[PDB]
Amino acid sequence: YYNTGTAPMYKVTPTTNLVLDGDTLSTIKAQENQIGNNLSPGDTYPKKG
Amino acid sequence: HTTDNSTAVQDSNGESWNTGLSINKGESAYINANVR
Repeated sequence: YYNTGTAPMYKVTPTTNLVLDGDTLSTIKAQENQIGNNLSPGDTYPKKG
Repeated sequence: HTTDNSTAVQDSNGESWNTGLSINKGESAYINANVR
């Protein structure tokens, strides 16, 4: 996850599509395992490195 | 008085191929719909 705004986001829970050719195989909302607690502007989760 | 003796040695080897296909009539497929 990456942030390019002016404010941080807490408890980041994105929803993503998975497309093979033109078929959306599945859409998943992030669970507790994939939720980022902090995402400051200009930062990345998981952090660089 | 007649006597005959015989010894027999047999070597038999073989191989086989099998193919199977099982289906369920209650849940034969799953459907996925793309919507907006």
